[PDB]
Amino acid sequence: ASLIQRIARQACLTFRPAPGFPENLSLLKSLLTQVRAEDLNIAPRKALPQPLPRNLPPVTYMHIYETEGFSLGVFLLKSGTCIPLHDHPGMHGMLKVLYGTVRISCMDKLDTGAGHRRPPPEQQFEPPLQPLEREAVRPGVLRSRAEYTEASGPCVLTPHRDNLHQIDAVDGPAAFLDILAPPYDPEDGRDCHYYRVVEPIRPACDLPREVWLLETPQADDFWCEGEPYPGPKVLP
Ligand SMILES: [Cl-]
Ligand SMILES: [Fe+2]
Ligand SMILES: [Mg+2]
Repeated sequence: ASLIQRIARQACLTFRPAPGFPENLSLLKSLLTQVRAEDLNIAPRKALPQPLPRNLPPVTYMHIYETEGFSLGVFLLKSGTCIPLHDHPGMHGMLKVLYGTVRISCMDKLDTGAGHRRPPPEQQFEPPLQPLEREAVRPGVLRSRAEYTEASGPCVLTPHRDNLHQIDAVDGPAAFLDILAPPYDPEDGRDCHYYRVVEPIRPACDLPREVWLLETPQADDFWCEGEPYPGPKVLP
């Protein structure tokens, strides 16, 4: 069986904390470490002649397989693009770079269910906050920023750690195979929401670093469309 098919089988077994989950997650990570662009029939892509249409998607998605337990697919970023900061509520995540370089910034929202965690009213922000914006801004933590190439191992996130991240293409196009479990499902309250860091105007700090996060629609210059998957087909 192809590698992508064995990834799907192991993912199905891994995602259905149950007994044996940590060992299964380890086996899945080992399989993803092995994945190469050619295993998916994808050739690495270089920058397009940048007289590019404004209707051209900055990012595209190849669907491979999705169940109630997990989703498996490939995101392909054009030059100079990014998948902006977003969350994966109650989800595990695991991705492997296929070509190019991406910068992955990892953050977490602090739990604010108990209330009263708005910024100090006297604190001011770069592009000042609208009243509705300030009412919604909540604290978070910037945990890491790192560059990943096809030689790097998988980048992994859990429901409770590194659950927010941004993925920027560095010095050219890039692509990664992504596994999410459970998949996004608005019907179950698992929305793919976007966030923007707001910078306070009060005259640096090492990571981990306190940040202020605001839920927002994705940036105007970002959207993702599907394109055909050319690799080995995955079956049940
Ligand atoms: Cl490009
Ligand atoms: Fe993500
Ligand atoms: Mg190679």
